[PDB]
Amino acid sequence: FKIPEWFLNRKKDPKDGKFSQSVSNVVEQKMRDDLEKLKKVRCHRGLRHMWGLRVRGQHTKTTGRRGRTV
Amino acid sequence: KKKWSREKLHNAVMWEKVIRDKLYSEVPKYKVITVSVISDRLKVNGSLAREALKVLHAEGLIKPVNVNANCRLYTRAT
Amino acid sequence: IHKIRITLSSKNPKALEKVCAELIKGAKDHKLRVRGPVKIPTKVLRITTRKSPCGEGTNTWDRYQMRIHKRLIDLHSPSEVVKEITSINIEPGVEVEVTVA
Amino acid sequence: TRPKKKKHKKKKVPLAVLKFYKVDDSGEITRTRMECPHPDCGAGVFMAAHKDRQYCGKCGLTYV
Amino acid sequence: GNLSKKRKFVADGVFYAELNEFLKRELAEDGYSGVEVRVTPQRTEIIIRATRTKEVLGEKGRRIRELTSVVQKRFNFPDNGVELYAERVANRGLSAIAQAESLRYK
Amino acid sequence: MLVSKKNREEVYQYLFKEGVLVAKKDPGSKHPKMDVQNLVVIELMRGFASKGFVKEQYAWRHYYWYLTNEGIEYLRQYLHLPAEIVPSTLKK
Amino acid sequence: FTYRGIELEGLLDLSNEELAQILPKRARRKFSRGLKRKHMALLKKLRRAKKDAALGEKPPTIKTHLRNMVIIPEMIGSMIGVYNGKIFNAVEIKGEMVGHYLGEFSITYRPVKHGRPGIGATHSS
Amino acid sequence: KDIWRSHPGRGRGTRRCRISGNRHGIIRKYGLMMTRREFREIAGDIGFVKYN
RNA sequence: CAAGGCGUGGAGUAUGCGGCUUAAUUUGACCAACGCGGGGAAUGUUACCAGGUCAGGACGCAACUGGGAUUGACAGAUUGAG
RNA sequence: AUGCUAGAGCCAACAGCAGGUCUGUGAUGCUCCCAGAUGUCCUGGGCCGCACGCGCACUACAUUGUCACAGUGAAGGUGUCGACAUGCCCACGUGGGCCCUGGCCUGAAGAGGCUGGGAAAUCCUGCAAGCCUGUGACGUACUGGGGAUAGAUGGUUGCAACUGUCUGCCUUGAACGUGGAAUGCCUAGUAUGCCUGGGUCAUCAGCCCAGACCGAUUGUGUCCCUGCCAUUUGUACACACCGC
RNA sequence: CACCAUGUUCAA
Repeated sequence: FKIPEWFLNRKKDPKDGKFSQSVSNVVEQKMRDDLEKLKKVRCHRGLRHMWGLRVRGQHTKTTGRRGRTV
Repeated sequence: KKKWSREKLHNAVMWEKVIRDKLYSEVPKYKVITVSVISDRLKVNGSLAREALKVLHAEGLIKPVNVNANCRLYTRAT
Repeated sequence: IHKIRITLSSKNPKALEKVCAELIKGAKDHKLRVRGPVKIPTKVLRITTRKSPCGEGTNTWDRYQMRIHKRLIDLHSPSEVVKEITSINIEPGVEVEVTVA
Repeated sequence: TRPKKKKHKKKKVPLAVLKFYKVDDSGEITRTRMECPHPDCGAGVFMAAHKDRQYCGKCGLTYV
Repeated sequence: GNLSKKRKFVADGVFYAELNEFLKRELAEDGYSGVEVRVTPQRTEIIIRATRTKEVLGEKGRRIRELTSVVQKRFNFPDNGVELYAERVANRGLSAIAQAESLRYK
Repeated sequence: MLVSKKNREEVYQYLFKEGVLVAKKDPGSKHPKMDVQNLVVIELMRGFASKGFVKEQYAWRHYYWYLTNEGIEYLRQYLHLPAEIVPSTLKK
Repeated sequence: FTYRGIELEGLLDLSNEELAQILPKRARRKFSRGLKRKHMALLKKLRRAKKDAALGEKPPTIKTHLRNMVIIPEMIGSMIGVYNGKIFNAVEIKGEMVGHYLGEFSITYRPVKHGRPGIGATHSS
Repeated sequence: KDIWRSHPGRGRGTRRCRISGNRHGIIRKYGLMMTRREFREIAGDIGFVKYN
């Protein structure tokens, strides 16, 4: 429908190579797939995800505090 | 985390017969006519109030007084 | 009679006005159609360093400035005539440059 | 703590120029190791008689 | 072009400052009080002002020719581009530097 | 110090031609008027100054070395130079 | 295996100028830049190790500091010991590692499992 | 062995003070290349004056 | 301080400090420390950690030693590393 | 033109503090290391690592507002190896480029090509700054407020971007509904808001140092709080009330 | 005229 490809949600989709607009829970299904792919191999980012940390290089010293006073 | 310290307004989103005919009949006889006054007096959306102000001013039942981004003052024609 | 631009610049307004007055006096000694000292806006070089050599105390700041004064002189003169009136010795600190077109 | 690495020291091979030239009273001096061909003067320099290479050092060049 | 006016004058200042610092290390036992720099056509003249010119100049201008050469070769001056000169400081008592180094050596 | 003979000879030729020598403190460069590394110039002038053939000054980031009488005598002996030739400092 | 809809056959029988277009932006730029001598050397060494251990086993572990280096199909299947700064973590390079660097599979810090806060963790101490 | 001082880049490890040779806090504003600590000793000789 | 204005303390981040974890998370400083060391560190910066080089150990003395003190290096291994 | 020292700053005495800095210096005494180095260089890592406490700043909690289009419309300044380059790249034994960039062209953007200017009151640049103003959409709803987090992937800087440098595009859409005890700054072009330049910088500004722009509410006092100066007075204090 | 307790040893 003439929507360009740079407008799309999955713009190259490793495992497929196709361009598609992930919509209505295939969004988080594809997010889970991309985290599974990165945690199967021991990629640092997948490790951060599985440990429940702040990927893409933030400072986890004083910001993601999340309650839990000690 | 420790926290240290208004029932909802259900405003008609689209018109209806009673509220529309009331807009036609009663409102053009108000001293000050504004988006807020229309919305409170008819329990109607603010965007419907802007639409109503525009339509009534267009077809002559209301005259502008001071229309602007802030309060859009209209008044009864005569 | 050729168009000449004598540009003078200095960090010393006294030593700059002395030499500009000297050159105007020389260019009128045998009147050379001088157009007087065009005063280009003074360039303030502002350098604002921190006083302390270590990061202790109220953070204070030394605000140094260097003012650069620039004055133009325009002449219609021959080459060696203007170079004469220029070569009469110039005060220290004043940078003089001559242009001809 | 792991062991220490030795500093490389030359073998101190004595009188190499002797084993370089085999002298013949019948004929005359024969040179056991080939000389190295270069526009830079290597006519007096010798290549190493390696098992699988001939290696000139003043130039750094190797045959196989 | 080759240098701004801002950068040309700040560089003139840095050049004078290096000259002064070198010269006050080099002529401290001799009454060095100051230095003037006069950029003239045919010669960038440098006038050293010291208490004892007799020993700011060496055995037959030896030391001042040393300094001239070494300034040429440090600041990359076109040959015949700089000339160093000495001149007795007129007062020797109005110079805080020349008296500071005197008290230093006492 | 292990300086090549041609580097030694070039540095000594320069130091004797001009009775003075300048060397930037930066050792990883080569300084102009020589094909010799600034490091080699400095490591040679340390030796000359400790033997007393050179007076050393260091102002900001540069070394300035001045030949002495003992230094001109030694450089004569080393470079095999006739008494006809004296440094440019002595030329006048 | 289907990386971007291209199995190992196509991925290995490809061009580095086409790896440029199949890989992501950062690997593509790193290749546009003409990847360097140490990277080419490591690729050559990996070819060596794969020809060394061919059929009945896995290739030997080739040790590198090159966390800088992108993973590419020519690297699939090899055992690379990537440096942390203390140890050479062996990494069996799978297919779902392509594009990523070796520093993403060798980790440089031990995950933080905290202890007692101790004195000076608050203002009551 | 000609990897001795062969770090390939250029930056705050090559920018050293023209007096101190120290790379911390240099003032390269007008090609000055001083360090903020030596500039406060040298300034008056450069021609900078403290007006306001 | 009074009259007041904008707030800060509550939220999410940026950053410094303490603590904990770590091979190391270098370190100073506790009104007048804490976006301060002009300290916004990818790398050189860097001082910390795992390794590996080089001497850039002058000068003097003694020993060795041109029937060679020492230097540099191809290739195969080795190395993270031509 | 004006009348708190005209405003604002600069400089600022005498005595000190065992305040900070030996990690600014070819400032430095004693002392330690000194070749298997605490020298130096190179590769990698770390300084950023996260059950938590705090300082501080930025963004908000919206309609005196957000978005969309458009208009009007600053000031201080910086800018092309004079340390680097004694290099790297294109071009052709040699020229040009490296900083700020105009105008044209390609692209949805980010950005990239072609071609010019400026060592600068000359070119960027009258920097067509943002707030602001006009209109339209929204309509009191954690909402078209907020934009944290996270996913696929296109540039750029750099030798090198992983622990994402910055940045484009779509998507994801957290807390926060004005904040307890407590507490900071402030008296007129000031507070606040709003952006801009410079420093750092090959790239990174939520920082600092300045710049304008819009522009006030109150007060013109007091010694209540917290402290300062002076005189009188008491004292068993003098390390001086954090005393004895 | 609410209430306002305390400050390890030597060193200066």
